[PDB]
Amino acid sequence: QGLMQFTLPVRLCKEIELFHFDIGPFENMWPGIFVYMVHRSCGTSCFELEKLCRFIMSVKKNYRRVPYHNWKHAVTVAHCMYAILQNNHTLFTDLERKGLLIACLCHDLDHRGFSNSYLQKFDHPLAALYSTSTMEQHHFSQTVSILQLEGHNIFSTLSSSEYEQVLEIIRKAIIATDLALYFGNRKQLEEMYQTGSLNLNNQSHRDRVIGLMMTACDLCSVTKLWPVTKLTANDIYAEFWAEGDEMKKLGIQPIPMMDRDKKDEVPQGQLGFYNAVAIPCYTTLTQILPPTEPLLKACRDNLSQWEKVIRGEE
Ligand SMILES: Cc1nc(Nc2ncc(-c3cccnc3)c3ccc(CO)nc23)cs1
Ligand SMILES: [Cl-]
Ligand SMILES: [Cl-]
Ligand SMILES: [Cl-]
Ligand SMILES: [K+]
Ligand SMILES: [Mg+2]
Ligand SMILES: [Zn+2]
Repeated sequence: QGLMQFTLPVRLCKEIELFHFDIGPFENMWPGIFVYMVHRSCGTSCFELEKLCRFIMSVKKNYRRVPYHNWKHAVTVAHCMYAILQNNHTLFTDLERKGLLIACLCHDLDHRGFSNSYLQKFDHPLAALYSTSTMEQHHFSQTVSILQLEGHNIFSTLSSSEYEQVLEIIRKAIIATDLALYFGNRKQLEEMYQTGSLNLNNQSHRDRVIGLMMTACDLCSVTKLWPVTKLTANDIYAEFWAEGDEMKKLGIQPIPMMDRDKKDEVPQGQLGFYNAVAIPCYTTLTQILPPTEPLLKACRDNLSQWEKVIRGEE
């Protein structure tokens, strides 16, 4: 009865396999795109189509109308994870394929457009509930809520212990998108790869590798073609500046990336970000998963485009 196979137009069918695919401006195509990626990376029998569709639409409803941390970010992040899985298909378990696409879709659920810092300084109730990874623990709690709605248990064919494992994959993957945790996790993986101690059969080493994959997916907008990366940078900065305004309303001077008066210093901020965060991220990931090379290559090309802006040629 699974004779209803999802298909895409010719251009999308070919380009969705490229790391630098952009999912386009047609919101009503994104659910079909996510199902197609699930059917091909996981299998057409991983999920009941009616529960997956109900789940997908409840998740979309619980993302907010914000410039960057929105439904389009959720699907873009999931597509990057699709491209890593299809190009390293021998390395992951059945449960990891199931959990990771869902983790990426759900990873910024109910994002208001504010950092963990603003929530601490504002004394938001979520900061009292979750002392560290504040928004990330909230995103995970929102995932569990949606899964627990009538007709939304997309994992209903799994045993109790398998359900419990995949929810633990999703919880750790979502927490790993807290960039404050990425610095420590990348350092550990760097030393582990360089001393030849890294071991993909060690569950605590899998946890770290999947963490880094989540960081790489979450930043994958710096790995698109220049026009996409430049336009998407306006979207995140719109959020940065709005948080900066809110820091000023609390009588607190915002850090520089969040001050809308420091607009002319965006090219230098981007330079700072690519060298301190992005390049190291895709470098370490290319070492562990060599087929993820095109992410690093496109990150280097965009770093070069920011250097051309700072010299006044772009
Ligand atoms: C010290 C500084 N840090 C930043 N932070 C960032 N700048 C830019 C991007 C970005 C987005 C889309 C397209 N191209 C670039 C970005 C994406 C994700 C995150 C994770 O929080 N941070 C980002 C700017 S100055
Ligand atoms: Cl809203
Ligand atoms: Cl709110
Ligand atoms: Cl159910
Ligand atoms: K983010
Ligand atoms: Mg986040
Ligand atoms: Zn994100």
